[PDB]
Amino acid sequence: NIVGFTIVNDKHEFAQRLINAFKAEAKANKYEALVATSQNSRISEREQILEFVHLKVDAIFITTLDDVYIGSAIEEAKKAGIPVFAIDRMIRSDAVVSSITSNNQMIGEQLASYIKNELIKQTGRSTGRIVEITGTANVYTTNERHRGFLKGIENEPTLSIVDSVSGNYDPVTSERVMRQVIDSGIPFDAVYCHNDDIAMGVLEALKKAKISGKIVVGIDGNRAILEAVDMKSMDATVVQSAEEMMKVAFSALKLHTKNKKIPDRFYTYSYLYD
Amino acid sequence: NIVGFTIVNDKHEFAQRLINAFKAEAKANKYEALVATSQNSRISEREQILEFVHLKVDAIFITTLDDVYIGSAIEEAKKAGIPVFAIDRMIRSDAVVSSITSNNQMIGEQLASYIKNELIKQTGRSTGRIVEITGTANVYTTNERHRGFLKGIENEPTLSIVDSVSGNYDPVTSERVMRQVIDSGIPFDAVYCHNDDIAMGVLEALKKAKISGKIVVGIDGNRAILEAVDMKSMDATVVQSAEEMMKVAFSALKLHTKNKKIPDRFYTYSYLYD
Repeated sequence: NIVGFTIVNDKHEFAQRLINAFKAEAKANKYEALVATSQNSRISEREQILEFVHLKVDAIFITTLDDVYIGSAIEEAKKAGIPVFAIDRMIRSDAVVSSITSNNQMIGEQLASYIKNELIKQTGRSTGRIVEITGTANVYTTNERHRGFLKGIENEPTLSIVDSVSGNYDPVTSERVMRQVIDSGIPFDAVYCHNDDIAMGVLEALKKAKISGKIVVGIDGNRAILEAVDMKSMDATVVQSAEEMMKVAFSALKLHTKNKKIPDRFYTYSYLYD
Repeated sequence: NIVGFTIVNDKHEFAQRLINAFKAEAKANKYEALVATSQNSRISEREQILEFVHLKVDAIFITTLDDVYIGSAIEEAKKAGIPVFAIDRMIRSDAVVSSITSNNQMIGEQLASYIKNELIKQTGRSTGRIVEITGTANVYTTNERHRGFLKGIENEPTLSIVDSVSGNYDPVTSERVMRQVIDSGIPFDAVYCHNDDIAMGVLEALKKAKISGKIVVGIDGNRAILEAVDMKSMDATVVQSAEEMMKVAFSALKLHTKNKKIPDRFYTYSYLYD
């Protein structure tokens, strides 16, 4: 009757979209939704998982801050026969039944091809100098988005990453670090942001430093970024589907209540908005 | 001041979209546009390429039926100093400047992930038997879409292609072939169609056979199929962008004239339409 969901925080707009999607789908599946936010505190996330176990919920959904830190807590859920599903950010552990996320490697690849085409279309040149502002390290979504992009440019001699630094999916951190890249004097033609919060910071850094004409891309599909692209302050953003993640997640849960084989992971579709 | 475009036929809706995109972009680039159709005739395709060369066109765009057959003709264009670009269907020839197409393997992987998810959401089962109806033999697009799909199910032991036959990207051929599959009595849960025209024939075959509940997907994003999926007569299709292929193609032409380095290939974006 009850499914618990703990997520890194209420800040990220995509996190809010995951929360709302969770509430809607739980209801649609006749489960009471219990939502908990860790507000960027691993201790709080660990305790929230342990509380869900103490409450003997039917299942635990998690969008983790650090999958390693909650390892023992998740194993505690497994011990109690409580299925745990990782949402948005994969968690590798036998205590996790399945991970439901976007195909982040594919996203990285699509953005690489996108930047390549936009460079030719917009600059009339083949050479491409890219700056990568990555997400929080040690988070699979970050590793996957980085790998996918590298994969998209590995066989492209005219394309390379000239600087890579972490923006930690945070607008303020991203602005400050993009600022450093700018002060670095390093010449670049494009900026690959690992998510829209990072993008908001990058645009601020570019706007304050009076730097335009750069191809800038993000991920998530958050309102402010969709409008940034609509106003052409930005080129494009890949829209993820919080709704689809929760629908697929609840379908996996159903399979589990039926004792059926469940894929280790599911990928939800995305759509490049330009 | 003319760019020539030769394409297999005028029947496919995607071909029409390619023709319309070519004319629009040719005009946007202040070029006169000549369009020729070979009606699935390799012989007329060759002569059409040779005719463009004779006319001293500034560039030739090709959507071939057999990239090997027109091998000598393309080299002729090169000898005459006429750059050739492959659109939609890749051509493997050092006589070709570049191939602009969708990332067909990615499309195949995208469809594999969709079917896996949809089978579970709709059937409540993880096991899925898939019938694959392919496009014209040994053509880059067909093999790429097949290979991509296989990659997408390689780690799913419960998912398998129970039958794979060709539909020649033709609605009638596809309906007949699908009807043959139905009469063979082979059990199946979904049908992977290499394009929307095949999907049309498949839907017709299932309709007349009074078979419902099968997950059917296509590729192209043609109006008829978009409408079919809206009405839930079909499940989904991956939309390609003929416009984007031409835009990139003309941009490539520009860099080529400035004697710049040009990638052997460009991939245009494609997304899943649900």
